[PDB]
Amino acid sequence: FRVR
Amino acid sequence: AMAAAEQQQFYLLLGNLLSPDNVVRKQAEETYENIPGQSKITFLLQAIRNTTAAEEARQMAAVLLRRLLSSAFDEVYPALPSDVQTAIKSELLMIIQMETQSSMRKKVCDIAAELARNLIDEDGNNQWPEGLKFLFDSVSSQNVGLREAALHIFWNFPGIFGNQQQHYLDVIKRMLVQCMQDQEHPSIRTLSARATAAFILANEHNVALFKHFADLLPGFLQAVNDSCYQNDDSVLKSLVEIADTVPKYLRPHLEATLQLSLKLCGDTSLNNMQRQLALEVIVTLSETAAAMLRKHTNIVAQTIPQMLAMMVDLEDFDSNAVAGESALDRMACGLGGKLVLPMIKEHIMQMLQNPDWKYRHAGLMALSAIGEGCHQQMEGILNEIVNFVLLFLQDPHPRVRYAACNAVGQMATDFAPGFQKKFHEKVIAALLQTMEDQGNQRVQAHAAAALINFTEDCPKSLLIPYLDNLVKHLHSIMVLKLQELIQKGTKLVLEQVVTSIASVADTAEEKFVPYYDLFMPSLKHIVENAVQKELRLLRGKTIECISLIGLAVGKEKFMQDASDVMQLLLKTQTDFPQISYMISAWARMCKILGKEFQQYLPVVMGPLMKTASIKPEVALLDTQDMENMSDDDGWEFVNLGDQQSFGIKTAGLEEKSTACQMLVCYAKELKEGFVEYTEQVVKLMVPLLKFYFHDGVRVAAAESMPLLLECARVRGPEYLTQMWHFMCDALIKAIGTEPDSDVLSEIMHSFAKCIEVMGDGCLNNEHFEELGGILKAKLEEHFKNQELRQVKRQDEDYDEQVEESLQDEDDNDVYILTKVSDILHSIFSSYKEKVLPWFEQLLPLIVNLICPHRPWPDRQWGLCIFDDVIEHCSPASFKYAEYFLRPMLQYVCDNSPEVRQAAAYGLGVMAQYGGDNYRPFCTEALPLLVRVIQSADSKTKENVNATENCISAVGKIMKFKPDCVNVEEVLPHWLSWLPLHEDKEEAVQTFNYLCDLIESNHPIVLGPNNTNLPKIFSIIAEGEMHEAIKHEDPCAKRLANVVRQVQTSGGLWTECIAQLSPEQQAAIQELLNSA
Ligand SMILES: [Cl-]
Ligand code: NI
Ligand code: NI
Repeated sequence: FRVR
Repeated sequence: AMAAAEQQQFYLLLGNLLSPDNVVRKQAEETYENIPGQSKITFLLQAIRNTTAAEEARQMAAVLLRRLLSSAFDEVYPALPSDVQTAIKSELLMIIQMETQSSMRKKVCDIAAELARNLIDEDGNNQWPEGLKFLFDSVSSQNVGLREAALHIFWNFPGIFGNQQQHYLDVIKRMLVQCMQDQEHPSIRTLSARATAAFILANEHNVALFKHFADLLPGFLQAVNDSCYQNDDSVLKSLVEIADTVPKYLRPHLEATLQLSLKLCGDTSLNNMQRQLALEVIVTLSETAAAMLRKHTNIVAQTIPQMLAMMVDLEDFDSNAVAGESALDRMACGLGGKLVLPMIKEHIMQMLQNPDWKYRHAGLMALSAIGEGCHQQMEGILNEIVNFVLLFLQDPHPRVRYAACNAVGQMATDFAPGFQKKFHEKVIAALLQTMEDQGNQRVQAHAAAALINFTEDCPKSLLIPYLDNLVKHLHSIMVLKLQELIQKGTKLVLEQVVTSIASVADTAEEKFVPYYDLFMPSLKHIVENAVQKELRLLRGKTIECISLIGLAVGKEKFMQDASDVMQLLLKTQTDFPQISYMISAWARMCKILGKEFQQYLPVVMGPLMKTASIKPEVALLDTQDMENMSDDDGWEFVNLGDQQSFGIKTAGLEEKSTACQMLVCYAKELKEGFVEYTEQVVKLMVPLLKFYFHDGVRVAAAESMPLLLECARVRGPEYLTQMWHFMCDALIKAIGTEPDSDVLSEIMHSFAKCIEVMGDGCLNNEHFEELGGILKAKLEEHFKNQELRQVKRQDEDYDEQVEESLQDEDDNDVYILTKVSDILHSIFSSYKEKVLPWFEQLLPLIVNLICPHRPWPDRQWGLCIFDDVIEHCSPASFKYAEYFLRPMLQYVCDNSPEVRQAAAYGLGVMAQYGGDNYRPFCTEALPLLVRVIQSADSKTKENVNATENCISAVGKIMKFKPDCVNVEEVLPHWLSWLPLHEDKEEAVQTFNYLCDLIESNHPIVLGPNNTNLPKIFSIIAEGEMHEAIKHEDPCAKRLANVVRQVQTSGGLWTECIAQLSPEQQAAIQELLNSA
């Protein structure tokens, strides 16, 4: 957004 | 009770509803509207029931009750008493039973079918068995009127059964077969054919049912032909719906279906609408069932002369020529140019050489039409075509010159950028020559239109080499046409020239700077002289040009005229379609002027709210309504069930949306200056969440919400709370009701942002209760869809197109799941441990995402959710460890990099935030994490983020739980794994711990005789990967203090620096000067  | 006296008064109201004078007709419509829906239904049903009353009053009540059950069934029937509900049903069937009048009989069948539709539960079964029973008995019935009534109900709602296949399937088949064979009745055959198509359309994926009903297709086709040669396109429209939604049904008789379409289309005795709709069957098939049509290339080859013949019939959107070129375009696109170009190529060549102009005109339009779908196949003939086309600019017939202009501009779109690269010399010269040197003003205007296409899709690099001669000619044209605008009011060519200058300026950008003074004064003298209503499109195009010129030259060059232009722009409303141009001009003004635009907000905010408040025009009615309003061109319809269609005035929908997007821009870009208009736009945007006519309007309404809360925060928390209270309930109700996945993901993400803005206390108990159920339902729907896709992948209807659809649904479902996690993260961050009791209702569904047999995006996001419970809800989170603790430890070595990342993240925040209860688990986690870090290809593009999070978790165990690990043994290994740079948040975490290790009074991290210092410098020197942000990160200061302390040991400093590359030494300096 990327994110985890 | 006063029931008969109230019904008598209701009967007087029906009369007034049908009064000639609109005074009593409006006073009755106002009164009718205020009668509760629950009273309305009894009043209307009782009016229909009295057959001894005026026929006109009975017809009025039937139409009013049909609308009532459609527009708001839920507001009226569910709340009614059970005896009242039982009476509604039996009465409706009695009305149809005893009715003599066929006009009334049809309307009550519509009311019965709409009621039957809303009496089908979620499990899929009929809650009104008496309706289905009535249908079954009326099929057999000796009364023709009842056979017609059962057929009418079925045509309206063919899903009237929950045992459709189960037993009733051959009852339906026999029923439709008898009513289609029966040539001793006229309306029954037409109704039966339409009922067949409706039953097939209601069983979208039933391949076995299509095989079972393939027998009825030759008969349906006979009814298409029969109704057509009697001016009835009803059954032919049903055929177009078949080809569109369910073409597999046609396969057993496709040759017959195609032949019929070709015959009706090539039949001169039929009207334009019937011939177009027949062509539409073959065109639709090329888009929905191309692989099926590709087997019958013989029919596709015969469709080409038909479409070309339509284009030759010249002498507007609903004309055969326009319908023909549009069909040729869609068909070339649907079937591809490899099949189509060989068929059409020779037809075009012969038409271009034909002595009749109508053939030359059509050959050029057919050339424009096939460019979208045949351009890859046309690249070898492109040079030859362009030369042929350019000579048609000299054709004796002016209309053929206009079509050559059209072809040039269509080629500049379809063949860009290669078209511009190779043909700019011949094309720009021919277009400019036809604009300047030609005497017919209509060819000049068509040539300027093709020049706009050429420059709009010409890349800047390809445009710049000849910009000077282009601008030179356009200036001469603008100047001469401006003289004609002054003395004769002529604007035809000037309109296109102004847009051509704007397109050139928009492409040239800073290259248009030397040309600013050559157009800008002349452009301002065009808007002042365009005060007349006839010059409104010109004044709009000129405002677009001035703003697009200013946007290219920048705020420095445009500044001298920015106030003159802004003032002259607001003069248009005081000295008077053009709304769209003014709205977009202000967007340009703001983008150039930056925060200095703030001073113009009081004058533009007025008309910006006005256009964001435009109301659309609601349309309803039955069958013949969508074709009677095609003249408008700005009125669009959607074919809903019962052939009863919904229409909307497309006219202001794009302006309404654009304006909404401008308010979004102003709230984030002019934050400080927008605060005064916050309460008004909050009231505007909140009901806009349920604007189901424009997707972009709801998106803008959603995007505005967190932006509006940032403005409301400067006022104080009190204004902020009352602003949040305007949107909280509306945002939650939108999450549970939004039909579009893309718009729902926006609503969910904005709700998530607003909670983060508001913090703890932002949600009340009713809003938490509604939210829990809404998120629970989204999760339930996530799991039903996966089961459905699994069964649909083994279906008899499964194919390449179904496969594409299912993967798109899966992607959307995954995206919605990321947003559930987003909403949850902001609730867990705000509320911390207090919200765990509330979270328990979602716990079964969330833990289901982490089941080992679930797809990897399920395990990933289920772990992301449990990572937020650990990070923000500890030490309470350990009460729930029986749900996630062992799965996270097992999921760290998963095949998915995304899953490994989520699990490793959780193991790290368990060390940092969890508490002493996780200590034994912290001990186990370390070797599992080291195993993933050391695994080969761990730092490749696909695995580097998972690995970085494993290194970060190891570090959090070492730092926060030193008693659970042998830090002195892990430390040299962890030091070798640095630096991180992909995950910036985790690069900070490790840099903070590395600083703790170096600053420690026993800094074992340096090694004996500071042997690890060069490695520590290499790690830090990777401040060239932007991991350490000099500003907001305080660890940048700590990393610089560590490094600059080494400067005091000369030899050690010289040796640490000498081992770095020149680009690394310059990064150490950059860091040392900044922090
Ligand atoms: Cl034309
Ligand atoms: Ni609230
Ligand atoms: Ni190692």
